[PDB]
Amino acid sequence: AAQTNAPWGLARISSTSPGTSTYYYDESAGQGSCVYVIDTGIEASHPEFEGRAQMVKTYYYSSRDGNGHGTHCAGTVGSRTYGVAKKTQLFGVKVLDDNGSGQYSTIIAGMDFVASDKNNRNCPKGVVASLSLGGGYSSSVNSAAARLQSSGVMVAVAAGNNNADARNYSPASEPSVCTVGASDRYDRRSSFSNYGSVLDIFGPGTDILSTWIGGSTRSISGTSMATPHVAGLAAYLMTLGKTTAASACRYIADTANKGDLSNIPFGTVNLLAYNNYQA
Repeated sequence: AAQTNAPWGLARISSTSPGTSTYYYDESAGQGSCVYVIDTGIEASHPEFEGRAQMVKTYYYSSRDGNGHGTHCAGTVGSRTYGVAKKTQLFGVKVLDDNGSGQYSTIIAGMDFVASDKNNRNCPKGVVASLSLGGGYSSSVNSAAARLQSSGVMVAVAAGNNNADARNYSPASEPSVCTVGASDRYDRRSSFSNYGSVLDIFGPGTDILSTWIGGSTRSISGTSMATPHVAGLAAYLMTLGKTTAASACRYIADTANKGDLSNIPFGTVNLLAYNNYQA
């Protein structure tokens, strides 16, 4: 399938070259997979989600996304126009308040929630969790992400926006999850993207158009935007049967575009997420 005039990041993940604007992908499109977006919520009524999004948990007075961040990330995972995996099921877990903040204890509870809640959902092709959040190093946050991964969920986490080594941030520094850095439309490391040995992969993160609250759209930047590209890619590849939750991060790294990014520091992988779809 071909989506013309797609956001640059979608075109990038199906291309061996920057500078194109059509997204190519197998029509299965993540059907039968599920992606949990652990964030500020999801505006499930947005027409771009086509009824495939729902809120499953909140730790606050509402499950509504009063911020936009979670709706944007969910849109990159799976919206009809802005999403990688256009037929996946999206489940929102609101661990972040409407200012975008959340206590680590609530974030941990949300991760353990997903590990159990997947047993209440129909995801025959597999389960992914996208975590566009983080703070300073915490062994307990890392351990919660490790448990979620161990339970059979492909966990993708943002590397962070500190232009620093991700070793000092959590859950970015957890070895067993997929830590995602950000790139721009010219295949440069995004100026804010963290780096370091713990990164597994880069995805599009600068000037990413997606859904926003109020039935709207907007373009924003961050490793929070790169993470859902990778989460959606994992769901898409799992639906195709090319990988599993336990090995999807390594498979994405194996099949990535290699050595094409600039300003990647010595000791950080030079790998850009790529679906290897051949029309």
